[PDB]
Amino acid sequence: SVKIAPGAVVCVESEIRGDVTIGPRTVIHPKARIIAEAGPIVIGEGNLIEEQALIINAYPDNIKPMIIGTNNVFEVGCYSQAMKMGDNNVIESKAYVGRNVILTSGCIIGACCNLNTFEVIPENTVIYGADCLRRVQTERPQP
Amino acid sequence: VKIAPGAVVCVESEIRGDVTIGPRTVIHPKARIIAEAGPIVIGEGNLIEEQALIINAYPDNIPKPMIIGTNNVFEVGCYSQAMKMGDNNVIESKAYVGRNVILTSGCIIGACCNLNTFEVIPENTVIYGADCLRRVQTERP
Repeated sequence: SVKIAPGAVVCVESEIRGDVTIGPRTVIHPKARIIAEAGPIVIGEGNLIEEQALIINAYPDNIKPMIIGTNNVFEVGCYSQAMKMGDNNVIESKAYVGRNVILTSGCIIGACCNLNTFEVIPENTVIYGADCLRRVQTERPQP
Repeated sequence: VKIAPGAVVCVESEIRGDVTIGPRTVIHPKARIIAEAGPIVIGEGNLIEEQALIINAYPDNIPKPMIIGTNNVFEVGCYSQAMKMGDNNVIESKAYVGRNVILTSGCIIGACCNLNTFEVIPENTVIYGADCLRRVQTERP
């Protein structure tokens, strides 16, 4: 069953299936898909999931919960299987974040980037290029 | 203050003056939207987070409207005077964006940055760096 915090804004035209928990201040646009397939999904306070974004707790390519922190922006048509994500991240339009990727905090995944890697992204990283071959440090604080 | 059907304006928010709010836009508690020197027009699907400040102010010099597009994000505590913004821009927590800064689409202003220049930021630009002087384009317009 789907559990939304009072004061979260989830549009009727979004697709939300499985054991999903939505923190307060979170907003989910129409046509966003959130699917707790292989395990629960937990979304924290103050995230934005935009149109056609796809978030899925999927079975891997081999034989539990997906945890998302606070203040992350999932831009239109992006696709995430990352099982853990911290705070203050932005995933840009049509970027893909793979199941073996762990996002920390303050990161930016560039538009159209296909990040299907096995790694923990250091804090404050920007990864961009369709290829995902470029990385810089934001050097910004967090608060 | 004109609010479109399907927009969500939280009760503890502050909206003053000639402000138009498009459908699906969400305005959180303690956000401030002030149309002081001119109107503010805000499009669809924007998100204005707690304690964000958006103001159409008189310039620091001696009524033109502020125009904001679709799916832009004003994170907690940020402060914007930009008079024109397109689509899919993210202004990160506690950043400042100036009156003569024009954002196109797909931009990200790094947390706590102070961006008070005279220019049109190219699409898909990330403002970052220790002094917020570094820029990169994640993708071409």
